Formats: sequence, C-alpha cells, structure tokens
Amino acid sequence: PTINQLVRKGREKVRKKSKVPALKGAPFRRGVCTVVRTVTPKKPNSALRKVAKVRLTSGYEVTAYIPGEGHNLQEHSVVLIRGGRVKDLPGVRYHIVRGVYDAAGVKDRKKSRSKYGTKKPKEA
Amino acid sequence: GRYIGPVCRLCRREGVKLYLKGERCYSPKCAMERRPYPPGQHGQKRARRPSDYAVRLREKQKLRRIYGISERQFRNLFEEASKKKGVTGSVFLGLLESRLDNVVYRLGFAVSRRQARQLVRHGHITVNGRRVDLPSYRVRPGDEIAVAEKSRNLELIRQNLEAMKGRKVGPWLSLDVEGMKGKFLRLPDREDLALPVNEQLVIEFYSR
Amino acid sequence: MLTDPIADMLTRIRNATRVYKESTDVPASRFKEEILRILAREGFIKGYERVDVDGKPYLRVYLKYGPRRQGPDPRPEQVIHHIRRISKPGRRVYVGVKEIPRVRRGLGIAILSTSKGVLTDREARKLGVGGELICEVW
Amino acid sequence: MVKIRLARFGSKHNPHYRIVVTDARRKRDGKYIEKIGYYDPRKTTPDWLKVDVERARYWLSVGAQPTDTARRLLRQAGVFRQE
Amino acid sequence: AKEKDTIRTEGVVTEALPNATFRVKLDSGPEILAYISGKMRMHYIRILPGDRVVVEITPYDPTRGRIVYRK
Amino acid sequence: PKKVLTGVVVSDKMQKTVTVLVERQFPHPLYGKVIKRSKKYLAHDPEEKYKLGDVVEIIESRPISKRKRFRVLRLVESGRMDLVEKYLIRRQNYESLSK
RNA sequence: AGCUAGUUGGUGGGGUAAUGGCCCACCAAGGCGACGACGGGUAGCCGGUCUGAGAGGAUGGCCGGCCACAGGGGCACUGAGACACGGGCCCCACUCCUACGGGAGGCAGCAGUUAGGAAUCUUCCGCAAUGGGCGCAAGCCUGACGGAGCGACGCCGCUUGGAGGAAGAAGCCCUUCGGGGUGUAAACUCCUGAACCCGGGACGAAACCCCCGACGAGGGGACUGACGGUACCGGGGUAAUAGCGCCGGCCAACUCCGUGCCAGCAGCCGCGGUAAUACGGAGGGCGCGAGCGUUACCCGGAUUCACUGGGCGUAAAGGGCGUGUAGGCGGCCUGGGGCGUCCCAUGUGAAAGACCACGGCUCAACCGUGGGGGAGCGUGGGAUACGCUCAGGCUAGACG
RNA sequence: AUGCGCGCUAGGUCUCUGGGUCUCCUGGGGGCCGAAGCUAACGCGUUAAGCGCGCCGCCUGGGGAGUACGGCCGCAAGGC
Ligand SMILES: [Mg+2]
Ligand SMILES: [Mg+2]
Ligand SMILES: [Mg+2]
Ligand SMILES: [Mg+2]
Ligand SMILES: [Mg+2]
Ligand SMILES: [Mg+2]
Ligand SMILES: [Mg+2]
Ligand SMILES: [Mg+2]
Ligand SMILES: [Mg+2]
Ligand SMILES: [Mg+2]
Ligand SMILES: [Mg+2]
Ligand SMILES: [Mg+2]
Ligand SMILES: [Mg+2]
Ligand SMILES: [Mg+2]
Ligand SMILES: [Mg+2]
Ligand SMILES: [Mg+2]
Ligand SMILES: [Mg+2]
Ligand SMILES: [Mg+2]
Ligand SMILES: [Mg+2]
Ligand SMILES: [Mg+2]
Ligand SMILES: [Mg+2]
Ligand SMILES: [Mg+2]
Ligand SMILES: [Mg+2]
Ligand SMILES: [Mg+2]
Ligand SMILES: [Mg+2]
Ligand SMILES: [Mg+2]
Ligand SMILES: [Mg+2]
Ligand SMILES: [Mg+2]
Ligand SMILES: [Mg+2]
Ligand SMILES: [Mg+2]
Repeated sequence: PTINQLVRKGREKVRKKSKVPALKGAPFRRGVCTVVRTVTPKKPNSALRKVAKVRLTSGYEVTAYIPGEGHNLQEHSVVLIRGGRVKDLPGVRYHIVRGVYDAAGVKDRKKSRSKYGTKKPKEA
Repeated sequence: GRYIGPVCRLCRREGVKLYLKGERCYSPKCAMERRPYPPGQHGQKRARRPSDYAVRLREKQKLRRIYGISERQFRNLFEEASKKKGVTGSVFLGLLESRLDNVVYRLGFAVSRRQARQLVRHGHITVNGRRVDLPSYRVRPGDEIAVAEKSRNLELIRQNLEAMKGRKVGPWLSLDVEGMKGKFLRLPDREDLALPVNEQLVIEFYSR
Repeated sequence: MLTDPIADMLTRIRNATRVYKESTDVPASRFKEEILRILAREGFIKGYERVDVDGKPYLRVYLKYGPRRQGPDPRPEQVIHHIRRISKPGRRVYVGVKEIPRVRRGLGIAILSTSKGVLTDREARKLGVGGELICEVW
Repeated sequence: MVKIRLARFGSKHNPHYRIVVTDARRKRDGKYIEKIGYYDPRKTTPDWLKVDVERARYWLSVGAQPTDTARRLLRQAGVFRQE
Repeated sequence: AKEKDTIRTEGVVTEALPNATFRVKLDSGPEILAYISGKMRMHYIRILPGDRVVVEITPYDPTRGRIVYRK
Repeated sequence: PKKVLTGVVVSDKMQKTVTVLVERQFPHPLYGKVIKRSKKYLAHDPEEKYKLGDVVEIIESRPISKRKRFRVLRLVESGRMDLVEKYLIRRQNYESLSK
C-alpha cells in the first residue's frame, strides 16, 4: 500500500496463536484419566494406537497419546501431559509422558529411555 | 571435563594425523600410518561425498580436538573473537593458543597436550609468580612461564626439556631451556601455526 | 496532475537509458537543473542544455553510454544501471550526517538536497550538512 | 538530610564502595545525587581509595553530613586538611 | 518385547462401514469396531457382510478389533 | 521556557475563553511521512479581544480550570476563518457517520 | 460511534503548602470525538532484558527509578511529610476467644506451614562490615543488609588421569569365513596426585572511643569478625562418578537380528503389510559432556503484516460505478518568513547493564576503575536547497 | 476477472470519428500483431500487466464461510 494509507490504517500485526491449550502456556500439566482406549490412525497409515482421554487441573477433557510399547495405565490413575501434536491421530495435541506419577516407564527400553521414564538397566 | 578416552580414534575419524600422543603419534603408531581410516564398522567402507555443512562441522571438530577443549568453551572463545576487532579467524586462533595449557605444550614444557594440561592442573607450572592451576588462562603477551620450584625436581619435566633440546619453538615464544623457564613473547599469529584447519570453514560453521 | 517533476525527470532518464535514445526532453526547473549539473559533474550524463521546444522552456539531456558490446546482447553497456527517487513526495526522507548512505559502497552516488545547496554524498560528508535524499543513482 | 556515604557494588565476599552523595532515606544502592569517589576494603589495587576533593568540599559546605566511615575516608584522602 | 496378549477370536460380519471398518458379531460375544488387515487390503480380498473373519483384539480395549484372516 | 504554541481560534462560545487549534507537524515514529496533527486547546483571555477565526500565539500557564491551561500571548493575523472552516466542516461530518 | 450534566466555562466563596470543577452556590451552554472520544479486553510503567544484520519484534524475572496496594471497601486524624503495610475509626468478608453482651486478628516482611499447582529454598547465624533510626555519647535496635544452607535452577571453572604399551588379548559383534571392528582402548609398566589428613591461616577493620592538639585540623593508642578454622599457603597423600540424545532427508552418524501397516516412531516429509540405513534390541558411529534431551513461551528463519522489504489480469486479493467531504498529495518563476528540515554550540539523556581499554578475585564468570558513545528532547545561534507558509507573477495542468 | 489520474518509453496494421496544405499528416476512441521492458508462465505490451509518481480500495494458507454472533439497512426475501 501507500504510506499515508499505512499510517491511517496500520499493519494489523499477527498474534501467533498457540497449538496447545494445555492452558496458561503451562509447559507440563498433570491430569486424571476419563477413558483409556485404542485408536485407528489416519488414511496413509494404520495400526491401533494408545490414547487416553484426560481431564486436567486446567478443567478440560483432552486426548493424550501414550507412547512406549504397552502402558501400565488404567482408568483413574494420575498422569502427566507434555503436549505436542501427533500427526496420524485426529485432535490429539498431547503426549502423556512416561515416568512421573501413575504413568510408569517402559520395561526393557534400553536405548531411548529418558523420553520414557525408564531408569537404567543396572549393570554387573 | 575434556575429551578423555580413545584419542587416535579421533584422528582416524577426522582423517588427518594430529599429534596428541606427541611421541608415539610420531612412530608408525598414531594408528594413522598403520591404519589410515575412520573408526568403527564402516570406517573401512568406501567413502561418501559429504555435505558442505558436514565438512565444516568436521573441520570444527578437528580444531576443537587439537586444543582439546570443551565445545561450550570453544563457542565462548569464538564469540569473544567476533566481538573483538580484526580477522575473526586468525585472532580467534591466537586467542585459543593463548590458553595456558596449550602454551605450556607448545613451549615444549610437555610432550603431550593432555599431559601438559594435567601438569598445569597439578600445580607443576607457574606463570609470572603465582602457581596457576587453570589451563584456560589467557596468557597476555610478554609473559614468563616456568616450572614451579616445588615440582622442578621431577624426571618427566627434565625429559620434556631434553626433548626440546633438539627442536625449535614457535616464533611468538622463546624459552630458557636450562633454568626451566620460558617466554610467551608476542601474540601467536595463525600463519606461525601450521594447523590442519581451515579457519574460514570453522567461522562459517559457527555463523548460524 | 504532473504530480512530481524531479521523479518524472528521473523516469524519463531511465527510459532513455533503456532504449538507447541519445537525447531526451523534460520541462525546466531550478532544482532539476541543479540535479542535472550534479549528474554531469559525476559523469552520469554527457551534458545538458535548455533549448526551447514548442514554446516552453524544456531541457535536452545528452545521454551517456558505455562502449558498444561484443557477444550476444551487442546493445550498449549501461552507464546508469538504476536510478531511484528515494524521497518520494509522501515518504519524505531526511538524512543527517550519520545517515547518508555510501551508496554502492562508494561507486555510484546519492544526491542530497541541502541547506548548503544541491550536491553529492562525498561533498555532503565533507560539509557535514545533510538533508533531503532526492535520488540514488548507480 | 543529605549524606555522603558508601554504596556497595561488588559481589558476595567482594565488597566495593562508592563514596557517594544522597538522601538519607534511600536504599544503600539507591539513586544518588552525585558519585564523588570510590573505595575498596581489600586495598587490592595501587589506588584502592580515591575521592574528588572539590566536589566533596562543596557538598560539605552545603551541609552534606557524612556518615562516619565516609568521614574517615575523606580525612584519609585529604579533604578536611586545610592549609 | 511385542506384547503377544493379542486375542485371536472369530466373528461373523454384521455390517460394512467405510475405510474397511466393520461391526462384526463375534463367536466370543460382542460386536465391536474392527477394521481390516493391511494384508487383506493389499491382496484385494473383499470382506462382505456375513463372513467368519478372525478379529484380533487388544486387552486395553476389546471394543476395537483388527480383521486378520480371509473370511 | 514556558511553552509557546501558535494556532487558530476556532471557538469562542465561552466567557473569557478561546479554543485554539494547533497544527503540529511532525514525522511518524516509523513511516517518516510528516503528519498534520491537531490539538484543541483552551485558553484564557481577560479581554475577549481575540475572537473566532484569529491566529494567535499561545502560552503555557498555571491552570485556570479543568483542561483550561493556557494564556493567550498575542495575535499574529486576524480573520483567517478559512482555516477554521475546515475544522467546522470536520465537526459537521462527525454527525453523518453514526447509525 | 457518539460520549459528557460537576459535564465545559465564569463570578464569588470553601478547601489546600499551592493552582485548579478539588468542592459548593449561581449564571452561561459548552467541552470532547473517526487526527478514535466513550465502551470492552488486556497490562504496573520504564532504565532495561532477550532476540535481531538492522529497522523492528517480544518482554518488563532479579538489580535501579517512579507508581499503586497492603483481606475487600471508605474515611479522616496526627504530623515536615501518610490518606499511613507490622497506627486509628466504620462496614463487609473470614479466622480466633466468649460467662453470647462482645472483643482480637492480617506473613503481597524474613522463615516456614497449608492450599493451589508442573514448579520454587533454611521455622539458619550475625550486628563484624555497609546503610537506617534514636541518642552527647557509650550503646541500643535493624529477617534493610552481610553471609552460610538447600536446588546442576542458570552461567563460568575443574576432576573422573597422563605417558608408554600388538600389524593388534580376551569379551562382544559382523563376516564375503580369508578377515574386520571395538582399539592403544584395555591389562600391564612408569609418573602425577582430584579426593583426604596434619601444620599455619586471613584480607575484609578503622573508624565511632580515649588523650595531646581549642572537643577543629593534625598525632598516638586501643577495642571491635557472622562468614570460619572457610579461602588460601606448606607438608603428606589414593587412579579416583559417565551420562544422555541421536544415527532415512532436513542433519553429524550404519550395520545385524527381532518385528512384519503389528508392535511402534514422528518435528515435518512420512516409515512399517518379510534381508525396514526410519519400529524393538545389539554392536558400531556421531553430537555434546556433568550434563544431555523433551515440552512450553518468545524472537529468528518469516521480505509469512513487507519502513528498510511484498502484493492484487489468471494464484488470496481492485471496491459495481459516479459524484464528493474530511484527509493525503501538488506545475513554473521571484522574493520575504523560517514552522518542518539541516548544522554547530551547549543543557539533558542518572547509576547498573550494553560497548572499548586496563585492573582484581589462581583464569573466567563476577566485579572494579577509566573512556566513549547513545536515539530522543530543550535552549541559543545560524543555513534556506527542498517541503510549508505569506506576497507578486507566469501559462505547459485544469477550466472556459 | 486489470481502481482512478498524469507523465515517459520502437513500430506496423485495420477500424470508427474530427481537423488539415485531402494519395498523406495530425488529434480523439475501438481492435490486432509485436521493440524495450515486465511477468510464474500464459501473456501484456502508447488502450501496459513496462518505467515512475500521486491517492484510494483491498490480500496474508485452504476448508470452516461469506457462515455464526453482534450492528445497520430492508415490508419480507436477504444484503452489507
Ligand atoms: Mg495372539
Ligand atoms: Mg475559585
Ligand atoms: Mg474489568
Ligand atoms: Mg494484571
Ligand atoms: Mg524494584
Ligand atoms: Mg485493604
Ligand atoms: Mg493474602
Ligand atoms: Mg497537619
Ligand atoms: Mg506504617
Ligand atoms: Mg499440590
Ligand atoms: Mg537469633
Ligand atoms: Mg541506656
Ligand atoms: Mg528485636
Ligand atoms: Mg540475601
Ligand atoms: Mg561446564
Ligand atoms: Mg526414537
Ligand atoms: Mg529419524
Ligand atoms: Mg533404530
Ligand atoms: Mg513495501
Ligand atoms: Mg508475496
Ligand atoms: Mg481469484
Ligand atoms: Mg481537498
Ligand atoms: Mg509547492
Ligand atoms: Mg549509564
Ligand atoms: Mg473511484
Ligand atoms: Mg522481449
Ligand atoms: Mg500483444
Ligand atoms: Mg503482476
Ligand atoms: Mg450472498
Ligand atoms: Mg444477522
């Protein structure tokens, strides 16, 4: 546009909005399970992935993907979210994070285990 | 800490002979001459044409290995150099050299860089009066470095001295080989060094 | 409205440079004249003079060119590559001494309208006085 | 009430003091009217203490009532000395 | 580890849904969402309503299955 | 220095008081384009000698009332209602663009 | 999108240290507004901080200034100064005691408990230093402060050895069964001596005090340490924590089995439906390193809100056109003014930080000293090329 | 699928409409093909989408959706 026009009207600045309403922009947030289910993935890829619907200290009820290899989780166990979209799964914006609370770690991870709440394989 | 662990492995990786063992890395035993390839299972695998970025990274690694410093430290040094006036390569290199441990090594107060560092740590050396134990020390030009009187006695030091009774020191330094003394005469220039490194590449690597 | 004169003149010059027209026309002004003089001094044109065309004081521009090239594109190497009226009426630019650009790191020139007349960048620097940044030329 | 006094500025275990002119009712680090000198307890340098004499004198004249350490420092620096 | 708790029970197909998802009434009892094998899809084996497929079942949620074998 | 302004009396519908329009011309905090900006001021005159459409020199003062914080210094030119006219037109326009 | 009835101005009066619609009585009928009023949201603001090539953009943690508030609300009083955090009165809410009439509370002070919460510390020592208050002074207070304690929470520093030492031990993995890797890594030999103990061990603290000197200047003296028996120095003195992420492309680094669109990974592209360089392990490798990753939030890259630096025939995008107000913008010449604009001088731009130098803590962090700069803003002088403005004129525009 | 205004920047060709010293000039429109240049190409190209400048109107992923909610207009439809 032209400079007087710009002065008049302005460059209406973009507010970069969040990909996450874990609320507050609180980085990690603890929640209680509502349901634990298994989930069909999208159209390019297929499996049956691990998701819990989780109610928050923030108030809501969101979807949270549990990684690992097989969750110990249940129905009224206490859990932690760390956020982050998962591409395949619709509406799931949240990783449950294995380690803290009733989200215990993955047994017999040995490589990538800090992402998974798995303490060291004690050596001899 | 430092690197600590398998050292000539690094040489193998970077694919150029560096001298970190000192002697030994002077025999047919820096592995390099006996073996002239990268480590692990695919070191004797046919080489790929790498990326520009990759190349730069490798160069940086080589440089870091040479002075055997923490990468954070290196970064900080680079930043400092950038902040300062002039050739952000040559000056950076000079600054790096002005590290106490490296200076000790290069005056031939020690056979190996790590060894030199160890010596420095263990109070064996003295700059300009006080017993300094900190290898990072940015030795300012026109400064005198000696073996501590309390650690003047040990055979290792004597051996080191003997070894450089035979070779020339870098032109930015002089040394009194007899009374276990030495000078850091002027600021080290990069051209005075013959380093396996191309400084521009290093700069490029940092520059993002 | 002939909404700016200086800008128009610059445009005309640019056009001339593009089409290798040796000679072009522009209405007359003090300011314009001064600019032309400056250009001449620099070497950015061959010369100027004010003939009457029609019945109105116009202005001949004698248009400079580089040596006729050899190769594909045997059309002359240009003298004025790019000329831009920077302080467009509206976006009105005023540079002090610290804010004059060494345009092209020195090669071509900016032209500054100043209290102390109308002149080059170097001249401005020397005289320490800044002003209106009429036009960038390289 | 206006005082010439000391302002701490160094670090934990490393004290350093500004011989400084301010209002009584201020923080010890606070916005002051005029810096006038500096002092160090460690006496670490060749010049550990220094004051601008003239300024100090002027302040005294107006009625800067110096705190006692500050006064001592001034005396040491040679501001109360009259010839 | 691959948890081999995978419940290998048969079911006759009640219904067809998109993407080869099928409500299949089981020999076991329930009718639950059970989607196709990839293998079957690759092999173009058309599941049609009224067939005894092997619906593999997860112990986390039986309510969703996975069709393994050709009718 | 007491603040010296120069603007136009665009309203006298008050006892002793004059409303004064000051064109303040200044460059923009980014776009450079010099902007003409207006501030309606209230000024004190124990005369009412200064009337509508008169261009006046304005002095910053101690206040006389809630947003009446100026004294009239002196006249510059009289009768230039033409510059007032614009202001009046603008005011009139205000009416138009509501609901 | 209109707002405003003490609301805007005036006379008098009250009030105030002082002006004032601060308030009152009365007259006038304004005042503000699209150059964004009023309303709703958001938010302490700044010096700064982070980022960024810069312009900007975000942010305002601690440290400095100012503001505002001390459960919520309201009011005064005393006073130099409060509308008064550990003062008062009142109401409301809440907690506590009650011989039921009523009283007492306020940690957004340190510290801690509890709650909320992903998350955040010792119910620490000490008045020695600095400052504060009182006092002739001695001194007395002082959770200001000085410190220690906790947390890799951040930054910086160091240690987990160094030297030698096979055409190359085993262990483990691959194999084309020749061999290769792990890897000079080890073991082992030599030396050091982090840790740890013994010996000494502070700067910080010389004032205030006494006396000579006039209780001045000046001189002599003496008391006075939380940190801490720490820092440090001397002697002795042991080889003495390594971890995490990644390894298809971006992007540094590859192989084997297990698995077979399953379990799974993912930041995007996407990988997996039988030798997966992408899933699980193994080795091997790479990155860092007492850290390393993940997630959030912010800038960047993003010239993806574009001033520097975009665009609009078809991609998102030209309003359906006209007339027209505000606004923006304005041909040529001649002069005056000098608002914009430019310059110089000077004032201001506090300190800390940022920047450069040097100095100190064994370096560096950190801190000190010196210096400069710094946009903006005022004031005095000028300049007049341009823009503006006032005057005179001209006919290329425009109109007739 | 091209905002309006003005200026400049090879032509040729047909076309309508005016004046001329009327086989050809000179204006004002409508087309086509093309210099330079521009553009993502298609194309555009003195009737520019080129070089400029003035001003305004919009655009900032698609879908959601010209929807909702509010506001205004309208007898409603519906529009903005
Ligand atoms: Mg099974
Ligand atoms: Mg009154
Ligand atoms: Mg509110
Ligand atoms: Mg708030
Ligand atoms: Mg503060
Ligand atoms: Mg309260
Ligand atoms: Mg509270
Ligand atoms: Mg009072
Ligand atoms: Mg109080
Ligand atoms: Mg809790
Ligand atoms: Mg106590
Ligand atoms: Mg007493
Ligand atoms: Mg007490
Ligand atoms: Mg503290
Ligand atoms: Mg470190
Ligand atoms: Mg992984
Ligand atoms: Mg990957
Ligand atoms: Mg893998
Ligand atoms: Mg632009
Ligand atoms: Mg674009
Ligand atoms: Mg379109
Ligand atoms: Mg107009
Ligand atoms: Mg003009
Ligand atoms: Mg400063
Ligand atoms: Mg229009
Ligand atoms: Mg072409
Ligand atoms: Mg064409
Ligand atoms: Mg285009
Ligand atoms: Mg419609
Ligand atoms: Mg509606």
